[PDB]
Amino acid sequence: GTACSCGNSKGIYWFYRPSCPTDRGYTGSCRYFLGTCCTPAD
Repeated sequence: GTACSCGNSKGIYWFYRPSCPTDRGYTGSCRYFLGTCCTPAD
């Protein structure tokens, strides 16, 4: 995955993934150009 930002933080860029995984511990996510950015960056 690539490194993305939701404004003032870093997150993980998921290719075509509007729904973050449950196995991880993400709180918020910002829609990306192609995919989405799940934060925090784990």
